[PDB]
Amino acid sequence: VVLMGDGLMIQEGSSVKATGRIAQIPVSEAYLGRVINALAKPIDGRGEITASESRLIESPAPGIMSRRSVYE
Amino acid sequence: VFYLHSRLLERAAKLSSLLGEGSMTALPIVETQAGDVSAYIPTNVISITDGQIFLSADLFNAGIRPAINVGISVSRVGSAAQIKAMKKVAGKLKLELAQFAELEAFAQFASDLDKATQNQLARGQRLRELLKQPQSAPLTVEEQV
Amino acid sequence: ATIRADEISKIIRERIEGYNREVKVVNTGTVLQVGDGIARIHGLDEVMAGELVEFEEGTIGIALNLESNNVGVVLMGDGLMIQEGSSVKATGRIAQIPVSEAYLGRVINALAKPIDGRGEITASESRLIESPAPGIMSRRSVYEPLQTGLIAIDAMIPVGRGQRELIIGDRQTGKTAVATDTILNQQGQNVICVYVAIGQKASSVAQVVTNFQERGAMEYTIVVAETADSPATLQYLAPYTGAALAEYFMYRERHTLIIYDDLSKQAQAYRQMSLLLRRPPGREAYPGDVFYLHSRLLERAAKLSSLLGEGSMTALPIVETQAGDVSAYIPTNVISITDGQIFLSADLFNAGIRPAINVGISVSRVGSAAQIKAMKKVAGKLKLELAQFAELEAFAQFASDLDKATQNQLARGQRLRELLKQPQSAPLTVEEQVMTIYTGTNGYLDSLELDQVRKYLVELRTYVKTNKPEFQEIISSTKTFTEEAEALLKEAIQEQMERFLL
Amino acid sequence: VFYLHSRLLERAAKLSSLLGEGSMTALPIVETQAGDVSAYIPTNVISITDGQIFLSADLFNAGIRPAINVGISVSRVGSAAQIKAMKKVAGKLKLELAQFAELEAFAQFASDLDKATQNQLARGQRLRELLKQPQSAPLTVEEQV
Amino acid sequence: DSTASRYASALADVADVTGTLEATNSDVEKLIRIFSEEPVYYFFANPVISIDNKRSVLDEIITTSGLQPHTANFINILIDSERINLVKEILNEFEDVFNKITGTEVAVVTSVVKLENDHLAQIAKGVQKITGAKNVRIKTVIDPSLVAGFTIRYGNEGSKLVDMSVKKQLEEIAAQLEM
Amino acid sequence: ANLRELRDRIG
Amino acid sequence: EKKNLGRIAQIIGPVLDVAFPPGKMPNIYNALIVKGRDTAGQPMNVTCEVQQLLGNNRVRAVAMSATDGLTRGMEVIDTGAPLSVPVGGATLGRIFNVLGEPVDNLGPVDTRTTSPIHRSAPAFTQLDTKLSIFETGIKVVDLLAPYRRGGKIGLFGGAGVGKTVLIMELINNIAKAHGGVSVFGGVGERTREGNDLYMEMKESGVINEQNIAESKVALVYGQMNEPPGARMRVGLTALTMAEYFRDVNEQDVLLFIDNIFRFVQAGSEVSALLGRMPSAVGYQPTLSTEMGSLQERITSTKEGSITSIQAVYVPADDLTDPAPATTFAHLDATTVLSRGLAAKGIYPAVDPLDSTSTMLQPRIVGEEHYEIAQRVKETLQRYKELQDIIAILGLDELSEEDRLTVARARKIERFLSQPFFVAEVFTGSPGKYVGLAETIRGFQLILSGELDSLPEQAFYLVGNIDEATAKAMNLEMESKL
Amino acid sequence: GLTALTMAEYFRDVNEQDVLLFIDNIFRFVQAGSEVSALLGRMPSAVGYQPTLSTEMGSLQERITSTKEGSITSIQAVYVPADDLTDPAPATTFAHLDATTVLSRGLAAKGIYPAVDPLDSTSTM
Amino acid sequence: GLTALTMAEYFRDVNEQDVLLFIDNIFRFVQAGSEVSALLGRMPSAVGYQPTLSTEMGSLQERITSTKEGSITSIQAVYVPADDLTDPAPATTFAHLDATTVLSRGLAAKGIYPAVDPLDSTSTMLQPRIVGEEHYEIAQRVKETLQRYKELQDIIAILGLDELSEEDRLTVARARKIERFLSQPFFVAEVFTGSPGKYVGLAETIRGFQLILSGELDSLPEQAFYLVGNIDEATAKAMNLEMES
Ligand SMILES: Nc1ncnc2c1ncn2[C@@H]1O[C@H](COP(=O)(O)OP(=O)(O)OP(=O)(O)O)[C@@H](O)[C@H]1O
Ligand SMILES: Nc1ncnc2c1ncn2[C@@H]1O[C@H](COP(=O)(O)OP(=O)(O)O)[C@@H](O)[C@H]1O
Repeated sequence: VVLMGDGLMIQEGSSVKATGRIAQIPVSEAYLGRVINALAKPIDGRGEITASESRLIESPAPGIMSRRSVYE
Repeated sequence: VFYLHSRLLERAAKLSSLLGEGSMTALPIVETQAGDVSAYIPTNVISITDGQIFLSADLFNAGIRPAINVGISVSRVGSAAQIKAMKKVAGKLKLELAQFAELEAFAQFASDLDKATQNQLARGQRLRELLKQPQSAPLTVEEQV
Repeated sequence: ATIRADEISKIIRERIEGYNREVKVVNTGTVLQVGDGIARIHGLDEVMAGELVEFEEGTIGIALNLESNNVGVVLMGDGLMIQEGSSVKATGRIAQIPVSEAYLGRVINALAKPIDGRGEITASESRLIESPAPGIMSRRSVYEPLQTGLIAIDAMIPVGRGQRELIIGDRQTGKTAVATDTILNQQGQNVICVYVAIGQKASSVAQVVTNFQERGAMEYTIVVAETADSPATLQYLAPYTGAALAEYFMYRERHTLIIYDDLSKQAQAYRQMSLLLRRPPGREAYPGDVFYLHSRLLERAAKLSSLLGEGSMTALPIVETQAGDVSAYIPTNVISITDGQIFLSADLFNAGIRPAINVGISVSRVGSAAQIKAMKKVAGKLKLELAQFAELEAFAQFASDLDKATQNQLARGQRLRELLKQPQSAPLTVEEQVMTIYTGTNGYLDSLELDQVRKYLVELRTYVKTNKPEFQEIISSTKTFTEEAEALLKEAIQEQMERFLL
Repeated sequence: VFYLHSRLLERAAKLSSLLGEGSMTALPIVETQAGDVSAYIPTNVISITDGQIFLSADLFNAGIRPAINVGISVSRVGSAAQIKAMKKVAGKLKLELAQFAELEAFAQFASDLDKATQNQLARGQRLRELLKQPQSAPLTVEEQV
Repeated sequence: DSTASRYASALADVADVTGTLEATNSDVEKLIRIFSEEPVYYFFANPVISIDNKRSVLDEIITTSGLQPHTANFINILIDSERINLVKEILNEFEDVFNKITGTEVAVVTSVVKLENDHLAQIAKGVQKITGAKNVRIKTVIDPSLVAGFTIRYGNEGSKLVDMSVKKQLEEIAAQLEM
Repeated sequence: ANLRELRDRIG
Repeated sequence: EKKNLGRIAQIIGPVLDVAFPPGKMPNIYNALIVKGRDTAGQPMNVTCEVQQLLGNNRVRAVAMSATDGLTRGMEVIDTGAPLSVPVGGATLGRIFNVLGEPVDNLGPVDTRTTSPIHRSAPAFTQLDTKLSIFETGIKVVDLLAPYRRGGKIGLFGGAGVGKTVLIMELINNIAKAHGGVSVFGGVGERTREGNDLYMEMKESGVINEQNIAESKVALVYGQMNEPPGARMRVGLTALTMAEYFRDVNEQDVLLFIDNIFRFVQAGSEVSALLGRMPSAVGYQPTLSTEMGSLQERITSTKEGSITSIQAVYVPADDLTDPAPATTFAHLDATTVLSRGLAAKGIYPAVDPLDSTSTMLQPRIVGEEHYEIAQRVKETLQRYKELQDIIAILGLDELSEEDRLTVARARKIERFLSQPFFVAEVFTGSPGKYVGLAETIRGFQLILSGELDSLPEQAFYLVGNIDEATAKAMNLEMESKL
Repeated sequence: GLTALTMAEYFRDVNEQDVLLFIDNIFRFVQAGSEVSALLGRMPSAVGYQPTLSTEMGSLQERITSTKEGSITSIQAVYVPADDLTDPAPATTFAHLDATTVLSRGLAAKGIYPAVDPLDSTSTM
Repeated sequence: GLTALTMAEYFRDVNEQDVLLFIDNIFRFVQAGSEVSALLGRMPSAVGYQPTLSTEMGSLQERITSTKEGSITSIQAVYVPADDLTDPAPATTFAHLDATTVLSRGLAAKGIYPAVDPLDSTSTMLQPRIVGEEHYEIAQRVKETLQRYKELQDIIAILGLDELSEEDRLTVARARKIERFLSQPFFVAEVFTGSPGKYVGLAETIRGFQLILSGELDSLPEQAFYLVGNIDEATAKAMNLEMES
């Protein structure tokens, strides 16, 4: 596994518990005016983003039929 | 790593007007070293992306900011990404800038040239002067038209 | 290194079942870990290195790496239907091909198996693929010509029988027109030609074989053809089977010729094979053994001494360069192996000078020993005048000493350039070559028209072949340019000049 | 290999007045392959040693013997390693010699010359002739002065 | 896999093909402590020691401990091909493949105190139903590191797990941190 | 930094 | 093909390791579907291809789809065959991925015929040894850089020149002139460019959307969003769809590939993932064999002929790099597309001098065709050399032979234009098909002094030199009026 | 480097005064990591450095920061190996510096000491 | 190589004779050592050579010496791969040799045979105490004019000879005369050229180059110097050229 942090206190014998989730972020229109890190959490220290929906970090691209021609 | 960059850049789409007409414009930035565009990651992202907007330290130190290299930058969408007002002046601007790029070598011998050639050279070196901009002062589309 | 390939569970179970016993698996080996151009075999305790092994699908192998518990064989084809755990059988025979006098006129797929569609080939099995080359006492200095049928080659780069002459150039610059020209020119002589196509597209092999059949050259030619869709092992091994087939005729007092088309493609196959076997590569990722790969193949082209029947094998290997890069790795390897090269040049080929020999950078280290008396006597002046043209056309755009140089370059050089150019698949006999060099380099073809030189020369050629049968007799009898042939040719070319002025 | 050469060279020191003022002076010799200072071991050692002395082959063939390539060779101790006479007479000498070498390079493709330019070039050429030696023919300190 | 896996599975297969699975389990649990106690393990290691001077004392250990002959053949082959340095790993990995072949899933129940065994046989029933294991060899440890009750690790090593001694108050902390 | 040298020479 | 069920043993990126029963495991180049599980709550299968047998009942595969959300122990189904794609007239006017699934959302395609994508080439006996000339109906391509039937052609034009219009004209012309069909294979196709191409093919009449299976093209798309396994094998899928149309139907098929450099690029990616040692400039060690096993099935048998028109990208603009150098060992001809000619309106923008062909030889095209093509090349080259002098002196201060050369060259350069059937939809001109015979008969007349008293704007944007004389008479009526 | 940086961290944070942190060759702080990295069992990166070059450089360079309670002005010397500015060790520092001052050898070879390249050494102030 | 060296060493030691040891391509010794060392299970050096390359060269080359009994004058060909003089095998041979002779592909393709590069071919015996002062000074001046020529070669490549000064063009003309006079016909290459080989002694070479550099022979063609020896023959060939015209 790759650590999303510093593996300093890892023990060589400690138990890793899988969560069954794949890298989501909470997402809502309350992110406008905010700065965040790669977990969609504030680093500007202005509170917390109340986000009710959720989206996977690695989500597939729009296919051929869900696209248009670029004109705008 | 090509799969890495392509899986990410291919998410930038213009939806299909039944999924909602919304879009996402990706503007990735890639740093070349010594202008080695034949490096691995720059060739990957160039093969993946639609167009490229090359910058030059020679043009940057030579005064022209933003130091866009127009002759080597491409846009595979093309004029379909402009309004109808922009195309009319854009065609003439492109032709005159191409003629200046052609005659750039003749600048040291501008005195011993035809009057049409001197006109194309002067028009080029004062069309280069309106492509200069200061940082954080973006022109609206009417101002640039 | 803590893991092996023989450590699968069935082998260890059969070891645990009975530890001490007598009879091992003598000829029964079970394949395991079929890889990428290799297959590892547990078993084959008494197999030899170099031994052919046979798989259940029918694929042939070669025992290369004989480790302690498993032997690693190299697949001589696509090892696709090799079921894991299937049996392998040794043959007791080091790698061989059946050789015979009945291979002439057939097309081969590097395994002495025809891809011709005309049935099998009867033979008496001999001639190991990796035969040893002749020694020092075995061979003899080269002394007789192998006429290629090209005026430029036969005049300035003479090739003898028993000489390794390289054909180095860019892609689509000749080398196959040259190779097939040399093969088709062998109609009257008793020369057993062999054409090896190592990495050519199968359409080009088709073109070459249909040209051979059309012009009548398959009554003495074998074709060993490996196409571009073949395994790297077969492309690697095709020139060795070509050399073995030619050596069968060589050691029976017959003169042979062999052309390895694209030895750079064989080196590329060897590179693929070594890299898939994880060997440490040198410069340009080549295995380092690539010099040995080419040298043990080309060292078989010899000229055996009188005690060994006076056989011979001439080798015309072909090497492609990337934008004329003579100073690359594989070109310099083959140059350091062979006895001289023939440089074809993309500028002269594309510019129209169609046999595009870059004469100033091509040698042959036999020379006068290869050429006959007539061609020596006539072509000395030719190579001198062409030498002068070689610096004139380069350095002088118009001239220095503009009056004598116009009498020098326009008379000699620019007409000798049209004299040397020669169409696709049209060889010339040595009498026509001597005659054409004489009519040009003595000073007689110094007042023609630059597009009428070719027509004049072809018509004079047919004229002397039709109205002067005694010139051909006196050149085919002694191979020496006597004064009688000289004088009769002079009056014959005056006759033909006054005939063609009209 | 950097550590290999560094712990070998750093022994060459100058002991303090409490340790006896003993000193070991090191003169390593690194050989370059066809003017490849960009090779690994040359550029490892150049950053370890105090100065360097570059002996060119082009100067050596041109007859400038010893073939010191002054301009790319330095001494990181400087004139502190010189008697006061040599500090007095040869203090500004290397910088002016590099400036002369540049001036004589730039004067090749200049048609007409000044008088003070020509005097500077003449003095620089006089020095370039002075700085030659035969081997095993050493000049003392006062001869050098 | 590994060398331990590929040798342990081989021994378990040659124990299945001629049914001695209880005899070979007794044999491997004897050999585990016979090859523990590092003097003897070092002696069959230490490659300077000759294979004949190894094989002599090894056949002696065969005769005294009365082992099955095919397990003795396995140890002879481990002396032959130099994989005797991993005999500890092979012998410790033999148990997992023995439980795979014999349909058993071994599932610890780490609780604080000794259980009254009716609910322990209930846990046995649950772990054998949920995995398809024929006869689970449940084990427990008296470990007071828990808070209240029990928990069971089953599956391959300890891969699956349900935890009810402390996970309640752990979720309470997860509620109170609120992040 | 030899490839930038050759690139600038070609330029 | 049966209950040969595998279990995943390793998942390291898009490269899997599968474990199998001890006697039954697939061959190399064999499809196997991973009966996987989506986290959302539905099952979804992943197709892989065996690349290597690893030993104790274990193979190593390469996934055609993504491997995220896959656990070790998923059921892997051996299939006993290579990747099988649908073939026939059912694959016409539709878009396919590397697995032969439709991705155009028109519905399902009936797998009534499925051929494997891994197949040996035609035999040396079944090959055709004739040197035929593929006739495209485009004047410049037919005259100056002839095409071969059964050969490969490299497109070297950059972005923005008339490339897509050119391949659509080639499709329409091989459908209307001969009875042939076309198969487009997009190796590394950008998704928005794929959608634009499909829309323009619907609009230009190539893909008859009002009635599918009347169409003239089959689209196979291996996109950049896809793993390196799909992007490598999509060319083989396209070649199999084309080989069915050759073999069973006996047509003259036209196999369009996008950048064959991205084929090589995906190959080098999968070799780096499988861990093999790199070749010279970092390419896969099986570079020449990987390329040849593709290019050798583009041939001409006794039945039909596949002609491929492959776009070629040269990395770092050099032709000695291994991917251009090994691609050029298979190219029979070459067309370069000119930015300058596209600017000055000489569509089709093919450069006449920089486009080469090995078909342009007397033995193959006739001494007449060869000599007239060489004379046109000499005329255009002389004009290109003389443009600077005409800029300095002028046409008057030249000589008479040079002046007639310049005028004939302007007329020839404008005669190399053509109105296209598929470019008509925005240009309006009805679009012309010009065979080679009318091309050489028109250039003979424009080169010898039979048609010199005509305007330069009379030969521009016509075909069939009689139309040039007719438009000249109309342009003169414009003056008389 | 981490020791000296810790000594400067204390003077910035606890004593709240403007610290001036001079560092000699921070190319050596990366070179020592690349020396030990092979023995640490890590597989080698591009031209010969450790795979963790950017993160190892970034940790130290990000600890150097004016923190709105005290400031640290840090002047760092970066040895560029073989005068190759596109080498990974200087290339990963260019992103962490504010005002980069590139020194030329073509000016030192003339005596334009301080041989600060005027067209290469840029600044964000 | 080792068995030939052993045969020569027996004559050096016991018979106390002055031995010659002509070895052709001591590079292939290194190359075969690399070929077996790949299969011997060793990590390779820089360009895929064996890690024991320097020692494999030194254990052979340090036995070829001149002891008090005899002397082994060994002349060895050293192939460079792909014309790469910086390659590990020639670059390790350079340290063992004490009189090198580097051949140029350019000089070979220009017909200047032998193709010895005059400026890269060095020796440790070009010292005034060993070869006298006259030989040393003439070799120094020849190398100086050839070095000046090699310097201005690129300027006269783009522009041409027409832009040099008078002394620089005189230097060019004398350097072309020198590089033509350095070629020679060989006895063993009488099959390649004809015009049989000339043995040119030492004093004749010194006098010929003294005459070229002195200014006497500045008014005669360069082609009189090409493929001759003993500059009296260059004078005779210039006379023959201006007579036959
Ligand atoms: N002497 C010649 N006269 C006329 N045409 C020639 C001659 N030599 C070659 N050609 C033509 O040039 C083309 C290329 O020639 P050739 O087949 O000899 O090269 P090649 O070996 O195919 O090059 P490569 O295989 O390396 O690409 C052929 O199609 C042939 O028709
Ligand atoms: N024969 C033609 N007649 C008129 N216009 C053309 C012709 N060919 C190309 N064009 C114009 O030139 C442009 C070329 O674009 P296109 O070739 O589609 O770009 P790409 O090569 O990126 O697909 C098109 O917009 C088209 O309108």
